[PDB]
Amino acid sequence: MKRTFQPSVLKRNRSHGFRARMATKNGRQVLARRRAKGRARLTVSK
Amino acid sequence: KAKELREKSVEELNTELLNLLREQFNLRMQAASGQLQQSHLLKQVRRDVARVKTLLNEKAGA
Amino acid sequence: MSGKMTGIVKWFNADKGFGFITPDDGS
Amino acid sequence: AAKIRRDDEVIVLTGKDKGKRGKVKNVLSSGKVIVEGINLVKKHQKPVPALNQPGGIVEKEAAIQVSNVAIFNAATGKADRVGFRFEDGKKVRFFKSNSETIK
Amino acid sequence: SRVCQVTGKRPVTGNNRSHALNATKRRFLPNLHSHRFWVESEKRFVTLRVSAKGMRVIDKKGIDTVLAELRARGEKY
Amino acid sequence: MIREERLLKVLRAPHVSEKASTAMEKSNTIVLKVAKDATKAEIKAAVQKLFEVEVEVVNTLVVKGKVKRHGQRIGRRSDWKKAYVTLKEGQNLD
RNA sequence: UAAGGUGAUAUGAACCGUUAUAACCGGCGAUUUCCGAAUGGGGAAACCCAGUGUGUUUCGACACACUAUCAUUAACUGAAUCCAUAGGUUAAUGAGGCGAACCGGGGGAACUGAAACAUCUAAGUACCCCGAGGAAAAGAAAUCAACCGAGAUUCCCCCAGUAGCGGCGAGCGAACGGGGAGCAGCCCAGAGCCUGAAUCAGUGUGUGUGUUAGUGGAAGCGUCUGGAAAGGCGCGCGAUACAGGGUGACAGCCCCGUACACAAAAAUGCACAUGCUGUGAGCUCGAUGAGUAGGGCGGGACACGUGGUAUCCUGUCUGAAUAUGGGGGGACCAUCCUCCAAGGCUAAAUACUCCUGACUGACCGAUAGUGAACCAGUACCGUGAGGGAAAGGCGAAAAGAAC
RNA sequence: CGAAGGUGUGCUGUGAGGCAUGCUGGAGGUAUCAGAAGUGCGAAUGCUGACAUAAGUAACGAUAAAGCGGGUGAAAAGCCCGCUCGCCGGAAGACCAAGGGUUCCUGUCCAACGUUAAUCGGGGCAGGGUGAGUCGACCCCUAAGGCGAGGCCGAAAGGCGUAGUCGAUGGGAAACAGGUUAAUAUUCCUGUACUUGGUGUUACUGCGAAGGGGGGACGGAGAAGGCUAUGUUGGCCGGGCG
RNA sequence: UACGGUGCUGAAGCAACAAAUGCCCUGCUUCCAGGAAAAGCCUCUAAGCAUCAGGUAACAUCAAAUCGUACCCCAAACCG
Ligand SMILES: [Mg+2]
Ligand SMILES: [Mg+2]
Ligand SMILES: [Mg+2]
Ligand SMILES: [Mg+2]
Ligand SMILES: [Mg+2]
Ligand SMILES: [Mg+2]
Ligand SMILES: [Mg+2]
Ligand SMILES: [Mg+2]
Ligand SMILES: [Mg+2]
Ligand SMILES: [Mg+2]
Ligand SMILES: [Mg+2]
Ligand SMILES: [Mg+2]
Ligand SMILES: [Mg+2]
Ligand SMILES: [Mg+2]
Ligand SMILES: [Mg+2]
Ligand SMILES: [Mg+2]
Ligand SMILES: [Mg+2]
Ligand SMILES: [Mg+2]
Ligand SMILES: [Mg+2]
Ligand SMILES: [Mg+2]
Ligand SMILES: [Mg+2]
Ligand SMILES: [Mg+2]
Ligand SMILES: [Mg+2]
Ligand SMILES: [Mg+2]
Ligand SMILES: [Mg+2]
Ligand SMILES: [Mg+2]
Ligand SMILES: [Mg+2]
Ligand SMILES: [Mg+2]
Ligand SMILES: [Mg+2]
Ligand SMILES: [Mg+2]
Ligand SMILES: [Mg+2]
Ligand SMILES: [Mg+2]
Ligand SMILES: [Mg+2]
Ligand SMILES: [Mg+2]
Ligand SMILES: [Mg+2]
Ligand SMILES: [Mg+2]
Ligand SMILES: [Mg+2]
Ligand SMILES: [Mg+2]
Ligand SMILES: [Mg+2]
Ligand SMILES: [Mg+2]
Ligand SMILES: [Mg+2]
Ligand SMILES: [Mg+2]
Ligand SMILES: [Mg+2]
Ligand SMILES: [Mg+2]
Ligand SMILES: [Mg+2]
Ligand SMILES: [Mg+2]
Ligand SMILES: [Mg+2]
Ligand SMILES: [Mg+2]
Ligand SMILES: [Mg+2]
Ligand SMILES: [Mg+2]
Ligand SMILES: [Mg+2]
Ligand SMILES: [Mg+2]
Ligand SMILES: [Mg+2]
Ligand SMILES: [Mg+2]
Ligand SMILES: [Mg+2]
Ligand SMILES: [Mg+2]
Ligand SMILES: [Mg+2]
Ligand SMILES: [Mg+2]
Ligand SMILES: [Mg+2]
Ligand SMILES: [Mg+2]
Ligand SMILES: [Mg+2]
Ligand SMILES: [Mg+2]
Ligand SMILES: [Mg+2]
Repeated sequence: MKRTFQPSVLKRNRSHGFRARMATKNGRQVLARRRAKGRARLTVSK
Repeated sequence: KAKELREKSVEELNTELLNLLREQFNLRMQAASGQLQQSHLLKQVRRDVARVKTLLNEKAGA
Repeated sequence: MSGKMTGIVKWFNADKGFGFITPDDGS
Repeated sequence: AAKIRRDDEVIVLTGKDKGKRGKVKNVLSSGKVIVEGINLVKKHQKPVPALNQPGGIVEKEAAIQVSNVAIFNAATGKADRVGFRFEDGKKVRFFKSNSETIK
Repeated sequence: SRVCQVTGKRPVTGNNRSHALNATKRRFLPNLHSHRFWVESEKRFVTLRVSAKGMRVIDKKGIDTVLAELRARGEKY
Repeated sequence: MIREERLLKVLRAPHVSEKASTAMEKSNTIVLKVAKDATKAEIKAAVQKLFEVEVEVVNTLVVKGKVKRHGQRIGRRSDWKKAYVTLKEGQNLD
């Protein structure tokens, strides 16, 4: 069957990437939460 | 050797730095092959290059 | 592996079960 | 500011060699010394073709705690604790007994 | 923004209270209007989004005093 | 003119290989491990100066580092850059 | 400061050093790739593409600097349009972003409780947003009191679960006054006179006290058991040091320390003192914060849910007197008392702990305690936000088993 | 001269319990009298870990199919070589994009993985391997759309959007054949080409844009005609005479 | 000949027919539902430049960087 994850790096980075997070206010709050939790991989972005 | 090198000119320090870098190249190719059996010379050279760049930043712009 | 056990529990229940298998409304 | 140093002759206070004497060969950073000829163990040395070792039961010296040794005072023939004083503006060691400077 | 440039009036929040005293949040907006004021000194018109209270204030203090206050406040006009 | 200090930091090591020995004996081409930011012109100037030999052309490629496991802990080696330096005919190098 | 070192797993190699530029520690410095506020333009973060200028060139081209936006200021320029203005351009200074809690403010729930529920409660809570500081805020009476008087603000204990509020239900809940911590008052709405006079700020210097490396630092032997003594049995000694930890079993006298005594080239904090810079001090005569107070309507805050409801705020419409005047004293009037709004500033006591140091625990001791004693916000899961583990101990010493 | 803990035994108390001791263990334990509690577990379709049961049962993943000889090896139904057989063949062949990210090749190993064995492997370990002026990207251009100086609006955050600037899935210069590596090739080599920028001479002389125009530049269906790829037959050459 | 390979040499290398869903064809015919943009490219001049700059023409010379390129890709390597 066709499953729900059909990957595309371009769409992955445009949707969930670093600059998409840094663009908006709420996306910047996400990176503050992940730095506070101490995430190694802060985003998708390689 | 900072005391010895302080009593030198800018052009003399640039000459020494260029001779150090040629020695560093010849050591790096020698250790690339199995010829180099004195591994400490790479460290001695890397420090002496740092001393020359340091004294150059002291004499110039300071 | 209890992490491969995490899979086990996390989604051998998230498989969700299909359902009762007798078309019976005891109605 | 170390009391027991490298070339010092010490006596052994505790252990299976309580009373023996020897020279320090090297002091270790872990607070241990290797005294020449005392704490002997028999290591089963594995042969190496490189390095040309046939491999056998080599008897060699093990480290020991500095607390377990003391500097032998050859004058008294005993162990003395070590103090520090300044002579000529230079920190020297001396025996706590007889206040004599360790040389 | 519903802000009088002169008085600094601003939409405040309150309640609609019903007969049964049912409270719903509402807003109280100022009566803002854009008006061209003839400044005789600069010999020109200046448009201000101003409430009617502010128009009574300009009619009382004078427009030169008010534009002095807006410059001392640091507000463009 | 590329500065001599950069030209001294460009070349890292020769790369020994069966393909390198073949290219050295047939096409008269040496194979070098170079600095990663080094370009072809920087390489051609370095070989033409530090080895005193005439370079015809330089072909480059980037080597991706392998993923290794020291014990059970994962790790990744560094990406490095490789240069096929074609010498002119008659020129020789150790 | 030093006789030993070249961080760890983790040996080894090749070396350095031993009386002082080995190493190590601290202070001041230097370098400080790329992304990221990211700031030369762009961008799917760690990438792409430039411009101008100054230099070099073996003419192939190299190197360096600058170039964001906004605010404010200054200069120059400059439309419709004559002047002008808008606009443009340069330059200078500043900001921008992150961050635990505390703080002030703008907005602002519901579950729930009421044994249902709508007023009410939860609750101005959670949450979102803005801004600041080491604290903030408030603050020097248009206050309380009661005909006696007190004398800014903030915090604590009482008053008091009282008075009251309230589908007078559930529930909410003061104040006056008293005891304490801490205490500090000032300026402009304006002229003069005397002139630099108080105080504050900055910047130097000097002194003191810290901090950022450190130094010295007491006094035990014998014997028995035992693998090993620090234990037992004898006999001594120290103590302004019997805090603690380690050492082959439980050590005041083995080691590190501790008590105590000191120590800083350099940087820096806090005090004083003083120099310089700026700042004005005091006296007299005045003046005394208008679309404001108050009012009408609608809301909100005060313990006070519009009630008989004072007082405070204001979205809207209005609208005074102004020292012979006005406000308040819980509807309201009269008398009396008290205070002077519509401009500001202000320490302390108070709140908190991302972080550092010391110490403590009738706190835990590996299914506990942080999620995490261990390479844990990891592995892993999820598109993503996000979720989120398990897993400690040979022995005194690897002497980690040659053959 | 052997603590706690573990395992037995004996004794004892009305009970919760207590005492002594053997073995293990190899370093802590604690009377009494008071004090404080994370103070007593069999159940909560309780939580975590371990071990059972069914049970050496079902199954071992397309009914495309295997057989033999030889080799290696401790060992061969499964590996290698070989002869046969069978299966796909508009695919079960070949080339790519997306995506993955070293799975590629060579050597060596067989503990684990592989639904069996394994000498094998996309498995473990070590080493090696990806070569471009013409391919693609980058780059010039824009679409939908996004961002958006100023700006307009809005309690705040922020929303929209001008100039602009991003954004391909589309437009825009140019390389072919043969050979070769264990593994790369339109990238290396041989041969033969091509394109765009530069500087520099020589002749000639209207150059110039952020502007104007042209072009780029565009639909569906249908009908044939001309061709080629390619195939068949003949010829030709080499071999054969069963 | 390491039996894997490597080296040398090398014949013929034509014709007819059939023939695409590929090419001419971004064509032609026809229909209505009426079928992207911008740059490169060509050209025109504007201010400007006036014999300088620039332009095309030939020739010569130099440069063409950087990144990807292994391997699977209807699959045991992608999503399950
Ligand atoms: Mg409500
Ligand atoms: Mg080439
Ligand atoms: Mg390439
Ligand atoms: Mg080391
Ligand atoms: Mg940018
Ligand atoms: Mg930038
Ligand atoms: Mg751009
Ligand atoms: Mg409710
Ligand atoms: Mg209820
Ligand atoms: Mg304040
Ligand atoms: Mg009085
Ligand atoms: Mg000391
Ligand atoms: Mg001592
Ligand atoms: Mg000891
Ligand atoms: Mg023990
Ligand atoms: Mg007043
Ligand atoms: Mg009023
Ligand atoms: Mg009233
Ligand atoms: Mg009202
Ligand atoms: Mg009013
Ligand atoms: Mg009033
Ligand atoms: Mg009254
Ligand atoms: Mg006041
Ligand atoms: Mg735990
Ligand atoms: Mg345990
Ligand atoms: Mg993931
Ligand atoms: Mg026993
Ligand atoms: Mg216990
Ligand atoms: Mg027991
Ligand atoms: Mg026991
Ligand atoms: Mg006790
Ligand atoms: Mg319990
Ligand atoms: Mg139980
Ligand atoms: Mg029960
Ligand atoms: Mg149970
Ligand atoms: Mg069974
Ligand atoms: Mg059965
Ligand atoms: Mg059966
Ligand atoms: Mg069966
Ligand atoms: Mg099968
Ligand atoms: Mg067989
Ligand atoms: Mg088979
Ligand atoms: Mg076969
Ligand atoms: Mg078939
Ligand atoms: Mg692998
Ligand atoms: Mg393979
Ligand atoms: Mg292999
Ligand atoms: Mg086997
Ligand atoms: Mg198996
Ligand atoms: Mg493999
Ligand atoms: Mg392009
Ligand atoms: Mg657009
Ligand atoms: Mg927009
Ligand atoms: Mg804007
Ligand atoms: Mg673009
Ligand atoms: Mg495209
Ligand atoms: Mg291949
Ligand atoms: Mg055009
Ligand atoms: Mg069409
Ligand atoms: Mg043909
Ligand atoms: Mg026949
Ligand atoms: Mg390929
Ligand atoms: Mg296939």
